[PDB]
Amino acid sequence: PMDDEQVLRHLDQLVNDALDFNSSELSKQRSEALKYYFGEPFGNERPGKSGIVSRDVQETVDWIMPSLMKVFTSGGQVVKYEPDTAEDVEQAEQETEYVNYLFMRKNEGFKVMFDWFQDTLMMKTGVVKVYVEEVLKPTFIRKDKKKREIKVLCVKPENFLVDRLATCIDDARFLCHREKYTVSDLRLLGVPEDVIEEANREVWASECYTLLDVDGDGISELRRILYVGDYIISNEPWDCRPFADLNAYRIAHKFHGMSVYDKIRDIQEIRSVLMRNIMDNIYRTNQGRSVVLDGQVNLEDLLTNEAAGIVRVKSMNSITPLETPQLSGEVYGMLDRLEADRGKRTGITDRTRGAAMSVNQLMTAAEQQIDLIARMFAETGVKRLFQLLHDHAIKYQNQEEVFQLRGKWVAVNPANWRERSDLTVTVGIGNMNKDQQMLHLMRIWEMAQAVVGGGGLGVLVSEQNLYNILKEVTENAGYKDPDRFWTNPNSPEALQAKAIREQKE
Amino acid sequence: PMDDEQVLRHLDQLVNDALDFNSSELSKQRSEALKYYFGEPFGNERPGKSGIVSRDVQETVDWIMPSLMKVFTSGGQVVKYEPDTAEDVEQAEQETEYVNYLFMRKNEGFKVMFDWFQDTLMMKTGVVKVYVEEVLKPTFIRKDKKKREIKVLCVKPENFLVDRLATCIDDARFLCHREKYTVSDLRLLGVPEDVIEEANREVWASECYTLLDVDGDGISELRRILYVGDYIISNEPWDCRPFADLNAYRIAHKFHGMSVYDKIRDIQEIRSVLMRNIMDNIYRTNQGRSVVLDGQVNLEDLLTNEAAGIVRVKSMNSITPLETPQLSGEVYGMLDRLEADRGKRTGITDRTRGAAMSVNQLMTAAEQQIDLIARMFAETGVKRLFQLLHDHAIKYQNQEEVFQLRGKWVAVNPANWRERSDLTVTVGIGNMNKDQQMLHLMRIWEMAQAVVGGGGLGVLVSEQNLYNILKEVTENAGYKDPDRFWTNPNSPEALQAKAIREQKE
Amino acid sequence: RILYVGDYIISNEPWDCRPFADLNAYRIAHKFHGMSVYDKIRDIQEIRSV
Repeated sequence: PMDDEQVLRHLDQLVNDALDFNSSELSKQRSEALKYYFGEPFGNERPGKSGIVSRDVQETVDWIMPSLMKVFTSGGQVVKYEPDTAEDVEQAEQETEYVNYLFMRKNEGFKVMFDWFQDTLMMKTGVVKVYVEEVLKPTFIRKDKKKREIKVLCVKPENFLVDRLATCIDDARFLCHREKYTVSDLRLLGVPEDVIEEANREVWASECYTLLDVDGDGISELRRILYVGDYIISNEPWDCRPFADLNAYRIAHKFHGMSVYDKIRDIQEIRSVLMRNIMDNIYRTNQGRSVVLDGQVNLEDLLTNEAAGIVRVKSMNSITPLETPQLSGEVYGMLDRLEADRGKRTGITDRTRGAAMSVNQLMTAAEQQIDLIARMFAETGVKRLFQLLHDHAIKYQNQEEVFQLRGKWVAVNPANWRERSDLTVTVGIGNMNKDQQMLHLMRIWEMAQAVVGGGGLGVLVSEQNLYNILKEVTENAGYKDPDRFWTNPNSPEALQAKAIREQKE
Repeated sequence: PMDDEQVLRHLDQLVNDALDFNSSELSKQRSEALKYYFGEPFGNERPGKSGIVSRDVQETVDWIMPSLMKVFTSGGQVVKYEPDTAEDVEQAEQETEYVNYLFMRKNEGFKVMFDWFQDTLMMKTGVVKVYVEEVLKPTFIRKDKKKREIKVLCVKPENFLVDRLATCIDDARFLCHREKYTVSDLRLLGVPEDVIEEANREVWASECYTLLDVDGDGISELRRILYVGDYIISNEPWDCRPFADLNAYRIAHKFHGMSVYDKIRDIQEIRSVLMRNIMDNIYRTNQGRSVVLDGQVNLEDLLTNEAAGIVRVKSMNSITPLETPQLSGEVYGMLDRLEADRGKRTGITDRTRGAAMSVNQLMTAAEQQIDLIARMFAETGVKRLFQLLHDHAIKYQNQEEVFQLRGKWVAVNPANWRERSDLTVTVGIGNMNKDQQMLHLMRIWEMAQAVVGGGGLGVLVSEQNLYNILKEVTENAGYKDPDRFWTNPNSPEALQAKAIREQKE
Repeated sequence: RILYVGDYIISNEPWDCRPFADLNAYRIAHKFHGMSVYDKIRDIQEIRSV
């Protein structure tokens, strides 16, 4: 109660605790992933011998990421709002296109999402922050003053001090995000002084989202605090925490989640160890295990590496040269076995893609788990879409949409639609375009001609509903509105293309 | 009888008994499950040697989850109510869609069921709790006051102290569920004080469903007790225990159930130990068992691993080096055999899926027992569906449905029908859409053309029942009502599309 | 923009937009200078040669 300063050192204690725990555990884990991912020696490679590390999770990322790009960077149909049937054309797809068109190609595009993937699959934690900014350059026609925008940036979750007792975004009582915010930002804020840490003061700042009882009252909302260096803070009640804290696998009841590397490492290190061991044994056989004595062969055969090739014992030629056993080629079948295991861990198709033409593309490449991970990423980003929708429905701007047409009012007073639907893009019904479109076209075309033989075109499903029937084809073909208009609903075109042109001629 | 404090001590004793027994046995079993799933070393791996642990249960879970998604996360046809033949359209499908649309798209999706799967198949027990809450933010148009919601949460059954002598939901005389419910919830209740256990008091609370004699009368119903810390409790005559307690295998007469881990223990352990033994023998062969003596070879050949390669005996080189036997590659064939068994343990098709096109999709993929487990999951969720329908038929809200059309009265006065039918989803009649729809279309198209040749349309099944005939196709296509409306029942549509348009022309 | 040649007459001028690209060839982790296509085929080349 009446907390204005105890919040400062309480937040400092929370920041220090998150520093300690998060740093130790998560930094050690993500740093292990970093060292064995890049393929540099792990430190157990002695000098004078080839410490070659065979990178195997690098191609694993090279495999997983493009499928993520296909499923996610594919049109604006990924997430829908699907509110009550009345208000759909009004704001549902309208606010959907607003938030996508503002997030895609207006909020850092998909690059932040790519780095988000990496953060949740490389260094075990994918989390970003969404915030606001102003606009400048007025007519001093060109009136650009105080326009508000809302955009997202990766937080570098190494600078995302937070308790491990959340397991979800709306569970952390203390969210500390660390940034530089140099003397330029100190001046823009207005603090004339600095901290211990020349414009290159490399000053360090932190932002804390946390709730307490600072008013001697009930449960308070989220509080945003700009605890920088125990200096002038920006304390403010907050409305929604802009973070997402991915874990990439929907692991059990814990905040920080394991990475994709954490399950392919076994394959990677086993591969590298076996290949290095086999070449080392090959080299051991190649050099020649010739036993040299003491007193005789004072040159140790010149280490069996020079261009002389003379043993030069002295007088005794007993010699007991042990023969180094060779290594069979069947251990190189373990290379293929490890490739298959690395597959069957994430990309179960050992090949690039392991009558009925394998409907749904071999049922999504044999119920591929990457589709599940895409499902979980999309459902997590549902919260991001809501967060952006809130930060814009509080106030963003009056800007016009590019939603296939002209006409869109201000999106600072939409209906949030209280939920985002993103089922039809993943392990759900998820009939991918290459499959949904083909199944639709084939079966619908064949029922269509069957009924036209049997029933007809106008009495049954007609050119206005055949409009939508062909439409599914059009939208799946990538061109949604303009290339295949075909609307013909009820118009001067429809009065001359469905009723007059047919009932009289 | 007339028990007010002896109930508290009796419940404390039952809490302690459940703690001891359930904690010890089931917690140890689920901890073993967690340890062997996570693939960390079992503890028998000595330092200096590769303790490789093969996570074999993980890809099995990855195999079973998508099938769970096909069976469950596919349409709302999973459970019907099966009332009298009259009150079907009235509430049966109506209340079915009400509970679904409240549970899907309004109750956290399937994530809680995902965790329920995991708990019952990996952590050895899947149980969840259904409860109620209120709604806020009125006009201060926007009138949101006292609206009641009912929703379910996973309990982490480690916090579900309960006797092992139930074997069913309606058999536990003592259901103790543990939670945190920190000081915020204490103040929300109104308790000014706390227990032994700073707003972070990390307090812990328990909830008890138990029946006893507290009124000096006949057999009383259940009672709910908010036994927290021997502090202010919340007792109430309770009516329905909102729990599910899945076991994932329908084990014999005992409460707690086995995990899938409990049956893949042998497969995973054998695979890991065999590959570890093979690789260890490989390393032993590589290093070389060279017999050295005392006094000579004081450098122990530099452990036969350095880059010098000079044995440096002294003067004697008798040497009796035994040769380590190699390991044949046929054990890698038994690795394929183990993969085949790991199939044949749960997913009896060792492959991804092991003339008449293999009718019913090779008879549900070689009569896969995963479909049986899905059946028993569905019958388990039958009770949960009834619990929800009760908690809403007592009081939920007046809100309408999204059941293909606008219009639904208050679901606080439905008819529960006392029964939830879910037969057609599994091994049962269960003609899956993938085969039901295809057999339907083939047989119907051929019989229908035969009838047209011989009998005709109006004589036999007509356009109004040809409507339903095409319907099975349409509902199998994912668009049930709207895309193929075709109802044409008796209307201006029937008057100009089935009655007058054909007889007079 | 500063034409610091040899600590001599510089062509100092405010600039509007920096004309550079600084690729890294692989979109490597959070660092300016990135690893090349060399760093992943050098191992294969070295093993082949040896």
